[PDB]
Amino acid sequence: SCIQFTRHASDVLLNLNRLRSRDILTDVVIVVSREQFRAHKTVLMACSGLFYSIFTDQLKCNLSVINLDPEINPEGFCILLDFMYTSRLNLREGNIMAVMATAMYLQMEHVVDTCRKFIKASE
Amino acid sequence: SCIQFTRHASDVLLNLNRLRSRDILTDVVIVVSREQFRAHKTVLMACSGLFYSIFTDQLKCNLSVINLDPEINPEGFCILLDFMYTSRLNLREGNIMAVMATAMYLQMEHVVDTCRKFIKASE
Amino acid sequence: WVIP
Amino acid sequence: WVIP
Ligand SMILES: CSc1ncc(Cl)c(Nc2ccc3c(c2)CC(=O)N3)n1
Ligand SMILES: CSc1ncc(Cl)c(Nc2ccc3c(c2)CC(=O)N3)n1
Ligand SMILES: [Cl-]
Ligand SMILES: [Cl-]
Ligand SMILES: [Cl-]
Ligand SMILES: [Cl-]
Repeated sequence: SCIQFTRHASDVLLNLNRLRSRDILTDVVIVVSREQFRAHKTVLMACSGLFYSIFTDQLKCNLSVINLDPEINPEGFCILLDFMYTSRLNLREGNIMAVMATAMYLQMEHVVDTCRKFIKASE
Repeated sequence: SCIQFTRHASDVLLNLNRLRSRDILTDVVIVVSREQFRAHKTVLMACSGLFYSIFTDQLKCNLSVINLDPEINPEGFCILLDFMYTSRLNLREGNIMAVMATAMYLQMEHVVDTCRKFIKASE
Repeated sequence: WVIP
Repeated sequence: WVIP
């Protein structure tokens, strides 16, 4: 018999992004080919199967720095990190291949699906 | 020119609640009249003006335990903590006064608004 | 607010 | 996915 506030989840995510932009309570640095991205472990886990696996590991959960595979493109990661905190994906002809590869590695199934669909439309 | 994934914010919040239910990466205990509630500081800040003020304070941001005012009802707090992580508010005739008072103290403006409206309808 |  |  609960009532539901429609905009609550969107408002929470908007506030989490405001905390990220001001570097408030960020507890991890993600290193991608020498580029560094600060974020909240909980948000990374909530969006990515890879980060979920990493931060539920009894040893890795305590790491303040995570280094991604050197094949990962920093721009592709930046676009996906922005998507995690906003629901908005900056998908362009010039970045779609790097974004899909990064989403496959991060295990972000819905992003992989839209990239596959957009690539299939261009062929 | 971004595309947007409609269910992303809801899916993030659902995963954050799964982390809370399994006590994964919770970093604070909220004490309410001897009852203890584990939560994520970032989610508390994202939902409440009071927690936002507390955890942006240079000294309080480092506290692992926060004690609420003794007038705060533990059931009212539990209902609001559930709302924070789910967007669902268990508002009932028997709890509406305790829920409104707790939401006013926590500075959760949208909850205060619906409680005022539901109380006004009953008079 | 809605009835979910 | 939608055009926001
Ligand atoms: C599976 S239970 C669960 N509980 C809590 C969290 Cl934080 C979590 N995250 C997560 C796991 C897998 C995947 C994603 C998030 C996005 C995606 O495409 N795959 N999962
Ligand atoms: C105001 S900028 C901002 N930036 C980040 C966060 Cl985490 C935050 N939270 C917050 C502040 C005030 C209120 C709420 C959340 C809910 C409510 O009713 N009032 N605010
Ligand atoms: Cl480390
Ligand atoms: Cl996704
Ligand atoms: Cl403490
Ligand atoms: Cl609210």
